[PDB]
Amino acid sequence: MEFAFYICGLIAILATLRVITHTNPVHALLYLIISLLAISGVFFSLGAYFAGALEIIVYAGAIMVLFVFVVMMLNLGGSEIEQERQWLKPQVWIGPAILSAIMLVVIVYAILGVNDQGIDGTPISAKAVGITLFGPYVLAVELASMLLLAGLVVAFHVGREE
Amino acid sequence: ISPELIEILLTILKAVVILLVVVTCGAFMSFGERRLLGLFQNRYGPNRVGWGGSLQLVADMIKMFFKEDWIPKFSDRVIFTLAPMIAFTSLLLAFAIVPVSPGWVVADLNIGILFFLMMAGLAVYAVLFAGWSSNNKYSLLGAMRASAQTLSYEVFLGLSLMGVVAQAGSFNMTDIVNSQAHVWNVIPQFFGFITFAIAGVAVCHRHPFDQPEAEQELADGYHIEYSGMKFGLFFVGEYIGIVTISALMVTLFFGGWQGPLLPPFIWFALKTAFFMMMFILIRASLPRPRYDQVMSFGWKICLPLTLINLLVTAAVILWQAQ
Amino acid sequence: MTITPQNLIALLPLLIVGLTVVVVMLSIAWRRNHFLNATLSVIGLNAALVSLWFVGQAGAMDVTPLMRVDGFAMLYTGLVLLASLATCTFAYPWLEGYNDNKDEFYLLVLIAALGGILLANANHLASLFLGIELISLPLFGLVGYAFRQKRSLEASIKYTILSAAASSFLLFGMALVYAQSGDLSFVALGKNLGDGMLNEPLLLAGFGLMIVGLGFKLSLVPFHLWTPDVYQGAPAPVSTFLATASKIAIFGVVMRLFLYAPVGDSEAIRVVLAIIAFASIIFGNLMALSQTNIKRLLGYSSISHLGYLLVALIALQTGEMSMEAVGVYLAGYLFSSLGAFGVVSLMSSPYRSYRGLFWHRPILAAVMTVMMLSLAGIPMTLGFIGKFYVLAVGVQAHLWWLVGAVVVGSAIGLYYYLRVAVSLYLHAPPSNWQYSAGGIVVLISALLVLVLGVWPQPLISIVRLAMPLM
Amino acid sequence: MIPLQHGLILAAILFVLGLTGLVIRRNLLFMLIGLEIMINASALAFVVAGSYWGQTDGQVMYILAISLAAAEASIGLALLLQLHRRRQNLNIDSVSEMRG
Amino acid sequence: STEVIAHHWAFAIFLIVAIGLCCLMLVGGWFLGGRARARSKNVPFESGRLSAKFYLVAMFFVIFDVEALYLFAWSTSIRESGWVGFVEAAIFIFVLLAGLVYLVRIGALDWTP
Amino acid sequence: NLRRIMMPQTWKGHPLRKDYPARATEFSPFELTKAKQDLEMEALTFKPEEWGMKRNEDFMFLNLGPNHPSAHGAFRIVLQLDGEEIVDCVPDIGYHHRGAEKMGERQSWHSYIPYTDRIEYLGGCVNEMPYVLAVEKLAGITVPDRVNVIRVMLSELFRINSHLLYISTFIQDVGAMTPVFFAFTDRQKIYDLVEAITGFRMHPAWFRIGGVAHDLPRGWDRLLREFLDWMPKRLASYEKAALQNTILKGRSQGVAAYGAKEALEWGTTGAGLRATGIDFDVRKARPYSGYENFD
Ligand SMILES: CCCCCCCCCCCCCCCCCC(=O)OC[C@H](COP(=O)(O)OCCN)OC(=O)CCCCCCCCCCCCCCCCC
Ligand SMILES: CCCCCCCCCCCCCCCCCCCC
Repeated sequence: MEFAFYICGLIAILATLRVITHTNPVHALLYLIISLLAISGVFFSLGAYFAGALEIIVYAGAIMVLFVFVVMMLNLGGSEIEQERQWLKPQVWIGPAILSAIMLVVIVYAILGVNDQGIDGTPISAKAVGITLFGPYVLAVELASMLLLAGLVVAFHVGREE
Repeated sequence: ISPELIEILLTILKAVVILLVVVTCGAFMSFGERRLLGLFQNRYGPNRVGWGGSLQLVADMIKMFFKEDWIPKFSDRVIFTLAPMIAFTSLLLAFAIVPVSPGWVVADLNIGILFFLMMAGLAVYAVLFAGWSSNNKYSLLGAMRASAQTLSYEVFLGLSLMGVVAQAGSFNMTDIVNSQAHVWNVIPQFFGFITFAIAGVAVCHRHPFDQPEAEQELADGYHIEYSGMKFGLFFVGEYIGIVTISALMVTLFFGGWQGPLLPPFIWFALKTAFFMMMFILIRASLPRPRYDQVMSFGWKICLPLTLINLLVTAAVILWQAQ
Repeated sequence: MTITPQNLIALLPLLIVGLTVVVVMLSIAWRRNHFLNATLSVIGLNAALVSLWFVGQAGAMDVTPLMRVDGFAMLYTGLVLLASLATCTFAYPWLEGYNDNKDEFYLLVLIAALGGILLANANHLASLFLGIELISLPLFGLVGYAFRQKRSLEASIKYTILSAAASSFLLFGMALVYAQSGDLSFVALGKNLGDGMLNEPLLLAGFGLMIVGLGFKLSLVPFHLWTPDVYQGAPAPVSTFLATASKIAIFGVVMRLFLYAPVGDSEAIRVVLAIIAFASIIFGNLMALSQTNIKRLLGYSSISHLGYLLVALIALQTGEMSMEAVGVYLAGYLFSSLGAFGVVSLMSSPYRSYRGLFWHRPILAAVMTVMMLSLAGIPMTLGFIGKFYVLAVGVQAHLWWLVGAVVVGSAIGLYYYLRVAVSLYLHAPPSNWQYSAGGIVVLISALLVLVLGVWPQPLISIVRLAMPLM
Repeated sequence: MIPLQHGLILAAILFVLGLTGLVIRRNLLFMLIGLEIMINASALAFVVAGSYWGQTDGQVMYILAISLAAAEASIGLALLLQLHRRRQNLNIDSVSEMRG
Repeated sequence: STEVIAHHWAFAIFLIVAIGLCCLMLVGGWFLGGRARARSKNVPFESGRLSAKFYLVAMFFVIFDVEALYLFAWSTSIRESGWVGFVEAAIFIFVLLAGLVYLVRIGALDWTP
Repeated sequence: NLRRIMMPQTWKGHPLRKDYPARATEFSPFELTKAKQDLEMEALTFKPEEWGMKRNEDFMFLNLGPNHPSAHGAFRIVLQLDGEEIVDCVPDIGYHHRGAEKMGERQSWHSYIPYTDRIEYLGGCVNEMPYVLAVEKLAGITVPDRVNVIRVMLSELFRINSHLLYISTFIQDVGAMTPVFFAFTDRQKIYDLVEAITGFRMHPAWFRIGGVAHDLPRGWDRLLREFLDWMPKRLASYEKAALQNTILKGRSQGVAAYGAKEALEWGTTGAGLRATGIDFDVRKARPYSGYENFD
């Protein structure tokens, strides 16, 4: 339980670090596929079976398939991306990096001063999530379907060839 | 020496035996593809390499091992090497949750068929990566067409599964195969039967949905740049996927290993092999539809059919439970 | 918790707008008719408006672990529904010149109004999150409705990226406050603490991330820079809709969150929000000194008046009439922003110079200048009653710095508002009933502003009637 | 026996890495990637917060988070497709005409 | 228990042996066999911008697959949720089918010109 | 555009002029150096302005061929694609130019018949028939009726062979792969009869000026009877298995349709013209070789 969680977290952080510091869109997309697999391994270590299963079903199975589809649309062969590599110049990235660094310091200082007795890792089955989803969270289900409908119709209206 | 370690080693040995049997019957299903097309086309097929052609598959394995393995210089190396790996391992791991016999299962997961669904997602990743990595606009458009096809059928694959999920009441394979102890699931989930059959055929790159044989004349197949053992990896992955979808179908809709008189593994093998022969019949018989027709049948027909099937299944289940 | 028939009549507006979305969608799918879809849009919004009267007959009820309906909810739901009705009425003559598909606009308006109703009724972290996102999604739908235009497309990209970032900020704070507290109900935030350790660091940090998200959502400093770009790039009915309904709905849910939470009276949160109010008023008044365009000017005005609103917010735990002041000032805000952006919309319609407007459109110039005065806090207008209420609220709780901020910002607002007002009457070198309907809407907005600036007692009584669950 | 704090920190490095991915990148595709990093980080934080208390509320809000992820990813990618179709570039600093 | 950890180790053994078998077969394919050189060997097989309907189909799949995951969560607890959950899933299905009918009737799913 | 249609643009002279050397032995042996291969591959590269494509910045350009994994020769099509719609295309032919007319200026009257055999390699005696008919018109030769019936029989046999191959290849192009095996077995039966009568399978070269090469062997009626009772049940099975399939109908019905005007102005004959309702067949309009003695 501990080994899988820590290994998946380590390769997760390494993977997303390789995503944000890469120039090839397909290579970064593959790296974040690996990262999402790692987040789902973290979820399975924590006992959230439905959450990690769903991360590989749609988060690592549907949305980024559309991402690769758009990369296939554009055929990004490195035009106006790698010819300057301006995001690797230290005068560009050092400032925002120290911004996110002091933000991370503040966030982990807030996290480290809270109670904790550990996570027992008892599995939460998909039937309990289904019971709660169509129990006290029914408005969330229907209005999230409405949200998906709104995203669908706007993406249709904008993404047209004509 | 300890009985717990003995049981662990026996379970590991059973899993390894199952995996080796699956890959060997995938290669033997390549050989059975050739032989059964020969039988169905009023011929014999390969029958001179060994007795009855049984040593032909060794010759293809030797040839594709000792053929030159070549990665194009203009192609990206890592994605080119990676795509057949995914196309093999995704459907292999999709097999990995099938209960063949009582006491003979690799992983009695609480999810199962969900893990099959995410391996199908990995399969669409495999075809997308194989298409993009070749650096060829013919393979680019061909694999885009194939990937859109398999998306348009993987959208309702899970919803066709959901009828059997509703009847079983859980996600585990053992509960699914034990809910068919009285009546086989092919009878109530007949719409689930046809929709899952169509989705499994389309998602596994099989006729009449196989893109590299859909348009050979445009020279736009995404396998066109793949040669050597990568090509054999692609076909072994496709045939292993045929075996995987057949075993999934047997354990889902046809009662799995349950049988009146024969041992359960014999019944499982017979039902799987019957569905493999059904694959041969639909490959050799069914003509290939046009691409927009495939889009229309995937979206405007099959998905509402799965939704209505799930609604009717829920109404019947709650109505019967007073 | 199960849903009773009394609970079904409590969900009357959300159900009505959902059914209207379905009906409008099926009418679009049958035949693409612009006028029929607009007619079903306004008919459904009016049906929801009458459903608020039925809910007011029904009464107040906690309906879900999520949702809660009280007079607060009916009042803000009515404000949002009036805003969306005005948006449709102004959007039809603008859409009369659009060559592309016209019928998706009303569908997006009803979806965002449904999200605004969700946010008005929200009594949960899940309800707040889903209502915010239901507001946000068709807002990028309508801002970039004319993607052929340069300005609309860049404003759409800006709002999309910035709102997605603020959404993740709010949701991360949501996860942190759930990790600290243990329940997502509004009343249990900080209820697990007492005896002086209410200021838990993880609770405060998660709450501050939600404050960052909502401060983006109400155009608060320093998340205020998106306002003029998105306001100018978007079409004028979209500018009206975003200026009124989104701000009203998210400010109502911020009222409810800071009223119900036991940690809402924290000292550090009070100081942080006081700093945000001070900076927002001062900045959003100082930006609009030298603006030649109406839309960016109204965006900075929106930043300044949202600073005034949060000034009224900061004394909700000490004073008692803070909710009444917020309701009155939001009524004045609603009528003012429909007035200004409606005159802008009828000037910019159909799709294809405020100086010297009086010599071609005299009544439009008249409604524009009275509403320009109404935004300033000039007497005989409802905006003056709004500043009077917020200044009384700030006085009774010894918020002297924020009072001086309101005074200075109102002086700067007087400068640029009456600058535009005198620019209207200088000298410079239609024929359909829907344009007349939009003009009628802006004229009743002007008459409501004038009458409620003369006799503000009925509005005060109406807002005092709508009390929340104590 | 896994501490809740460790999962919270892990989600924090993922969130701030998504923050850098939004800020320092001029390709809008990589910016949408970074937005996905933040949203996935928030979903992971909410999952581990739910699993600490042993409740399904974290999983439900995770599902809501990924529904939002799908909607807004489609939204941003439609906007990217239209921008690349009509502008022939993906540099966002070029998309800065409005100013004031 | 012993049985569950035995099944977990069997699954891990399946994972690593499948990975090693595929990688070993690719290694054997790449290692063996002599190599050739030619001029047109490294040129591609051409025998000597495309439309965004692919994106529209994929994004359609994304949205309908998220609604499908909602149905996936519902399907495992149909009996315990009672008739009320069935009714709520019925408005869910009605909204989904109304959206699909809308997409069909506007040519969004109609690929042909 | 008056460009070369059969030969590459990098060609000198005009072959059908009387002073041109017909034989490749008169020319130098075909050297294919590195530079020659480079310029020959450069000549086959298609650039839109010369061929009249006149390229919006969205039209995808597609190349099919010149290699052609099908039975009907090898050729190239250049395609302009508005998304997935073919907006303009021009065929590229001349990849199978055998120089048959200049060859006919080289061989004698008798020796030319094997060259008329391979004009269309699915006709055989059907291709031999008009050449020997025109030669007999030149020589004033009136063939006997038995010669006419033998030539009619061989022409009909090769017509059935060609139609079987066409149906098999079309069905395989749709996607059904078994009728190609069955129809090629039927072609083997036809080839058995043709081998027995003439002595070769695809190209018999059996017609002669004024008659046929040999007399019929004893027993041809047995093989003809065997094929005649073998055929119709196989044709009915062909129809019921693939031609009445609804997927094949959806693939084929309404695809590339034209009326009588478009067929007439573009010179289309055969079933392409007869599908427009224009009843024009040579065997009935202008009867030749005693085709009027058949019902
Ligand atoms: C382990 C699981 C699998 C085991 C193997 C057994 C199952 C194999 C399943 C194979 C699935 C193949 C699906 C092919 C679908 C093609 C749909 C399509 O696009 O059809 C187009 C065609 C014409 O469409 P239209 O729009 O009318 O065209 C007008 C243009 N002139 O429209 C038509 O032709 C209309 C009819 C379309 C197809 C109807 C459904 C056919 C289902 C497949 C055959 C099943 C036979 C029994 C299998 C064994 C059962 C025990
Ligand atoms: C296509 C079929 C693939 C099957 C893969 C797994 C094979 C496992 C074989 C197990 C054999 C023993 C089964 C348990 C005992 C019952 C049967 C006894 C007689 C064989």
